[PDB]
Amino acid sequence: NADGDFAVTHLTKAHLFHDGRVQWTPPAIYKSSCSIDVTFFPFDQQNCTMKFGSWTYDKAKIDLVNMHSRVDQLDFWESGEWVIVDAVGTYNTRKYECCA
Amino acid sequence: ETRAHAEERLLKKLFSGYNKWSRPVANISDVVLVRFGLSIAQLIDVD
Amino acid sequence: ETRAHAEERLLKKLFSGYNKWSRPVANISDVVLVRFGLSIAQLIDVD
Amino acid sequence: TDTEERLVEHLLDPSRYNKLIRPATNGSELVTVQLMVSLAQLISVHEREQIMTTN
Amino acid sequence: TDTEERLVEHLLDPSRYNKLIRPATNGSELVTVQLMVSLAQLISVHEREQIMTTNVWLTQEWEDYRLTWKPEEFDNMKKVRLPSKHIWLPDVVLYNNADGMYEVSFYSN
Amino acid sequence: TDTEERLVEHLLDPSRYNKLIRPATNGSELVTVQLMVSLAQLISVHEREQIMTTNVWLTQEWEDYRLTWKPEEFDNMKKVRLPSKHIWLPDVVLYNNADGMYEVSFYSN
Ligand SMILES: *[C@@H]1O[C@H](CO)[C@@H](O)[C@H](O)[C@H]1NC(C)=O
Ligand SMILES: CC(=O)OCC[N+](C)(C)C
Repeated sequence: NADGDFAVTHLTKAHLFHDGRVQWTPPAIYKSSCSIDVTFFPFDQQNCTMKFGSWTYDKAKIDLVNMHSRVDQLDFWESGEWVIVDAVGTYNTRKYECCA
Repeated sequence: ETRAHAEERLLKKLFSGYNKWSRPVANISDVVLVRFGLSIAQLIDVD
Repeated sequence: ETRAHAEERLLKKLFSGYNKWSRPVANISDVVLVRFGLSIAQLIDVD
Repeated sequence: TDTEERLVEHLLDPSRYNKLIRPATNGSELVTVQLMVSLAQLISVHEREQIMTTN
Repeated sequence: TDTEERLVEHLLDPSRYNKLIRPATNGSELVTVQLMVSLAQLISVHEREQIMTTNVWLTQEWEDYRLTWKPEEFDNMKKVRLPSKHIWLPDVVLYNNADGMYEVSFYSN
Repeated sequence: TDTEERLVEHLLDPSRYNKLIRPATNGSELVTVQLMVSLAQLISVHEREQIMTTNVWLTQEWEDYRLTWKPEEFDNMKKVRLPSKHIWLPDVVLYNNADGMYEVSFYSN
């Protein structure tokens, strides 16, 4: 995060099913930092990333699953300035000095 | 008989002994699998 | 005898059966006359 | 009025009116919502940032 | 400490204290509020729109006779912290403000 | 888990736990807070307005004797997650902030 919120703040309603499934799809505006390479500007290609994860639950308590590798663009409002070439999520694990 | 009344009964039962601060697993060794995905509405700005 | 005890009694009595969502008229046909006025503290900007 | 406050207390009584629940009847029937937009003012169009502001 | 919990629960007991009542005894006496502004920093002066921004502490002192206790009955405690939302306050604010922000920032203890 | 939620209800019960009171025993003893800053990113340095913007993780560690339990009574549970808005916190803030934002951004468990 960079100049924005860390977590979701809108808190829409969740959709609860009878077998215990919970579906929650809130909107969010994120301002994330990404290093910008302008070697070939204005013919440049930028590669900006977004890292999401649980803050206080480790892998033994909460684990993430890719709903689908590619970012969904069925409802995407075209910008007119940039075109998305590729948007894919990668699953990672790792240890921090904070926590065991 | 109306769907609203049945939903009211269901809401009364579901949250009777519910704790929103506790991880929702039957067994402590269980893990909560969260299916996570992104859907982009628009690309507001690349500063 | 102290003003504070009288004020506490008054507050208890005023809001015992008071409903803030209902137009406060004794009779339904009555109109609530609201005296309205403005006092300008400063003209911040004219854009 | 005493009658009006009695009615408003009766209608919104949380014991028998839950505002979280759709006012649905006849089981799988749906609630019909009529929408109509009235435009009071077109405050501005900002071409640079591509935003329209309306009241 | 447990004594501090007991004291806090005793002072704010609603059966003997509600914040909506001014703490005036002797009929028509007034509450004397002592004000002292301390300047943390002069953030900026914007001459174009004629606005001065400052960071300050708005020290306020008054006497509320309803918040008294005997120290020997509470392990000799001489002072305690109460949330300012739960006690009567003087609603002292800045009148010549621009941007329409009157009140203090945080409402500390 | 049923045991976990029983424990969490027990710990955060406002009847027995008051989050506005410092977890000090024996009267005038003090609470020690361990502080460690981890720098995740230097976002910018604005020379014109003289502001440095940083993304940091502020480690805080302390003891609260009121938030203890016996593991044997709670299915050998050793630790739990509690919402930071419902327990006593030491109000450690960035004192020399610009823009008057003293607190942290997220308030995690
Ligand atoms: C973009 O960056 C990510 C992470 O550094 C990398 O996995 C990916 O291959 C990059 N894509 C391109 C086209 O360079
Ligand atoms: C336990 C806790 O608060 O961890 C925060 C830091 N993180 C996300 C790197 C583990």
